[PDB]
Amino acid sequence: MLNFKPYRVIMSSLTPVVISGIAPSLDGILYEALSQAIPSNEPGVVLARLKEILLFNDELGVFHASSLRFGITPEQGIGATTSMRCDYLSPEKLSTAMFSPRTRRGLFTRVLLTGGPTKRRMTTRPAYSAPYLTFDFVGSSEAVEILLNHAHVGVGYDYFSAANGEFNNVTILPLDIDTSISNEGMALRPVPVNSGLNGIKGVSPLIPPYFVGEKLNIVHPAPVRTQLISSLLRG
Amino acid sequence: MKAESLYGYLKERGYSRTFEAVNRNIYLENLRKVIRKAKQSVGRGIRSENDTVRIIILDPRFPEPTDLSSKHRSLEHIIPVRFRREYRSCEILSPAYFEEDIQC
Amino acid sequence: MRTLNFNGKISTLEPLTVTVKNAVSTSGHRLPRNGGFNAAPYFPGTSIRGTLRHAAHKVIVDRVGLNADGKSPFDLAEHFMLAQGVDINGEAETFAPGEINAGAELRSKNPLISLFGRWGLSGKVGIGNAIPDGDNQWGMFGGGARSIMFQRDESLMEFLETDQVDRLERLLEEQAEASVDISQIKTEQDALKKAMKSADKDTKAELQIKVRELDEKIQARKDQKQESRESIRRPIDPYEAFITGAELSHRMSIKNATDEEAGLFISALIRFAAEPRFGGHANHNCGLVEAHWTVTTWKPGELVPVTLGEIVITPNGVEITGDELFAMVKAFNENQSFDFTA
Amino acid sequence: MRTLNFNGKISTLEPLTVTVKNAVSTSGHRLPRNGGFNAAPYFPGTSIRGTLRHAAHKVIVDRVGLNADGKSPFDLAEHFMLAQGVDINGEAETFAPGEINAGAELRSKNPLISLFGRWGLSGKVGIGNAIPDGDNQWGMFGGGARSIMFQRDESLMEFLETDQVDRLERLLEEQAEASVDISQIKTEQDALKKAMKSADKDTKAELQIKVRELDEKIQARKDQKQESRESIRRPIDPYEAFITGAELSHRMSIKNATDEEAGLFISALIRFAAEPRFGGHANHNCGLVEAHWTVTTWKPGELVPVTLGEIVITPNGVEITGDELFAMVKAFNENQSFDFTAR
DNA sequence: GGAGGCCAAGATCTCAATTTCGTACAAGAAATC
DNA sequence: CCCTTCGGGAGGTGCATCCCGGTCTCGCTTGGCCTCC
Repeated sequence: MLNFKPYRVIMSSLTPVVISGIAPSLDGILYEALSQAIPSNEPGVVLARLKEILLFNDELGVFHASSLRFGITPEQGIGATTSMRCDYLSPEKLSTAMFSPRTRRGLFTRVLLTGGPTKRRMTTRPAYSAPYLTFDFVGSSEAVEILLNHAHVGVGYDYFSAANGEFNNVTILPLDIDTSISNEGMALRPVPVNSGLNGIKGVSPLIPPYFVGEKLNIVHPAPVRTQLISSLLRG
Repeated sequence: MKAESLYGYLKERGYSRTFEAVNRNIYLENLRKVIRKAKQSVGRGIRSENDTVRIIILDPRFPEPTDLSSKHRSLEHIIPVRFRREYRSCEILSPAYFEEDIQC
Repeated sequence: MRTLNFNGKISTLEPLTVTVKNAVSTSGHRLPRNGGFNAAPYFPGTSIRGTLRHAAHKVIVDRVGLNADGKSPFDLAEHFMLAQGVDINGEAETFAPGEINAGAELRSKNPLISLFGRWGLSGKVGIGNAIPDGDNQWGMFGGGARSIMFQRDESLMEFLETDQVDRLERLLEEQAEASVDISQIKTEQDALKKAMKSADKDTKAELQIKVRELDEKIQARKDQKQESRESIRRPIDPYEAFITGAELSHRMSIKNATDEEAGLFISALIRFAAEPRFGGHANHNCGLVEAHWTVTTWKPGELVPVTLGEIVITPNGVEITGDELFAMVKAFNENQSFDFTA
Repeated sequence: MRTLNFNGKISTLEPLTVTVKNAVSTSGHRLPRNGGFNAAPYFPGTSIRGTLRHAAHKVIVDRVGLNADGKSPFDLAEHFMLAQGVDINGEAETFAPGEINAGAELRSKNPLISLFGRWGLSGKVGIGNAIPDGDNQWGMFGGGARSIMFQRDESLMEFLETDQVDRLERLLEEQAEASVDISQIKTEQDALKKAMKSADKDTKAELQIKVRELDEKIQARKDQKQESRESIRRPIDPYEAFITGAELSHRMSIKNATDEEAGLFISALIRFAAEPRFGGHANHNCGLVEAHWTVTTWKPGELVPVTLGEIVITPNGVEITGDELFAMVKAFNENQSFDFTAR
């Protein structure tokens, strides 16, 4: 419970952003940041404390936190890059000092890295590498700024593990019109189907975390949205 | 020589950082001194709550509002937080060509 | 249970390079850049995360020690569970999907699997990327040429017996003639890549396979060398690294943390400081880093960072600062009920 | 099995230089740069590592002994294996990934390969770049100009018969005419090199092909010089080098160094001290260096490393302090279980 | 005689080439060790 | 206590190299075969 203003947050993307089908919502980033800030993972309490720094639409059941929208400058644009996570079974990893290989005549059975459950998993994921990441939200600038600057949260998939979509130089600029939920009838974040907002149909929980809770039908924006950084800083 | 001599300090005190690293550290320290000095300069502007100042920064290197990746972006901190909105909406004497690029 | 954010700088002692398939292309070895060539490279957080997971695994191995037989108690299944979190023998607790705070028993008993997760158990350590602070903090390091030893030092020919000096002469002859042949084939290949640009798609169904058969001819010619399969006089391609003494901003975090998990992480950092190497090209001593991490935590309830200490890893030593970090390390050293096996 | 970090300084006795194909361009000869044109030049770790690898190869050759004539028992393939890690036979045992203790036997029986590695076998030795200390400390050395011997001193001309004197006359006239023609062609080529900047990719292409055929015209003009293909009198392009007395901070590591492997490395440093030459332009005595290293080991899990000793290489000798380095050298020297010969 | 491990075989293919450069000053007070 | 001097003339040319030689891989299962339990 605190006075909440429409803010647009623009940050410099330092690593490619991996989008999990639905565009990463700023409310999910803030939920992770709060889960880190209050050392408790329970969705209920973290949500309860997220409402104190984000406006929550009760009649619509969503947080006023627009989805990810890439800010592209005339010099750098939205690009297609691959976030590549590859097993590195080093010789030091592959050594008797760390484990006891099954032996046959004093020879150690080599790990079959080619295939099988012990393979060198070369997982490639689509990632988007734009110069800037932008979100819009109706909230307290102070708390969200502190969280995004100091909480270990990125934009996209598994920022903890893959370090995807890391950002720095978080800049918050106040907006004149609330562009978090709706904009000329185009949904700017996951919103329920019945809201009358048009976009792309999908299945996902409305409130974060977006990997627990019944996946009800929702309308969400285009996963990859691009705007000129000048158009975004115009306000 | 501050960079060189400070490098001598770190070298003889055992710290291993190359001379170019000390050059960078000295550069960043000086740039933060420049930020403080320019903040003082802008503070000259307004002293009374009724003061109205038209600040004209004629340096080309002062970051443009649209250039969030500009090299001297920290200089944007010179403007007080409260007056950052007029910083974003500021008349540019000699701006740099923008366009209507269809790939927006 | 505290979220520990290690916000800090990595100063590079020897150039820091990493090979990523997407970043590296035929044009040369380039760092991950997140954009065009003019973009700013970043050292992946994946490489640092894997290196620190390996360090933590080694810390766990040392703490466990060896059996009476002098063999690590870990088998291949446990080793791959601790090292890369892949269950090979399909014997792992498949936690239900919708409880976030699941596996508390495994987290308590196994702090390595707690910090760095397994498949199906979210890890607690988010290791962010080492972002360079500057604009010209990368460079094409390495590079050179694998020089024929006997064409540089003539004295080394006094060791070769004549039946091997003629072998060397044959090797140089074969290298030279195979290399002009491969050069001609490459000249045809690039001429064909020029011709691709005037594609009308009547020829293209043939041109790409023609290119492929030229590559096959190249491989055949390399196979034809009787004395040496690969040319020795190779100009080594440079690899893109972060300059020596590059100040890279690094953000690492542990999520809600029992004293034991944070202690294990700090011990992993203390063991990584023995060989502070990130990335490959270790032949050129690449990866040697020294980093100062300011360990901040969040005040209970309040949104403010309190500084609990600093982890200054340097060639001269590891300076753990802050009584609370020492308390975490001591907690990890004690609490010997950890059961890393399965 | 200790991780020895040699941290030290390479003082320069004569200019330290290296020509790396990537760094040098048509603008001239430039030292390998620490990430940018306006960067501190660094001596590549590659050159130091190769010099030390050849020093260690010579150490192993002398240790294995020389036959009556002076030939080592190693064949050519073994020498290439030891010095450059290239197997010409292809019999070198490729370690399929996933092989536990990959090359532990080869490492035990081949200390040199264990140190400097191979294809698919990690080299325990990492030889880092030598970065300079302090601004400047690099400059354009060499330079000057090859000069016609007989136009500098006429006393060398009394040693030539009349036919040879007329041969020199023809050589000089040919050089002058070729210089004039090539200079005209190069002025046209330079007009094209200015025209580059309007690099419309198609005009860039045609202009580049025009520069190519102008180069072929130059080569053909020089091919029609009966007496001398190359101009005898010509300015020597300077090479960038680290000045004499330059201090270059250097870091080397031996990861998991057995006493035998570290003893071999120290013996390689000892033998390198005999000819402590790094880089090229050795005709100008470039590369001579005196280097002092502090060897520090770091038992993993301990907050501080312990200094085993110090290796100082100077023109007056190699000073080794610390009993540990002596014990390692003696352990390497007194082990007879190194089958350096290929399997 | 069954159970591990090493090694060869299996269909064609999908794509894109940067071209170095920071920063250029003033003075507050003084019983200084 | 005096009183610090004017000026003169600043190059001419050469020649700017030749050449190497640019790698293996590998992210999968599967059975055939070869040795051990």
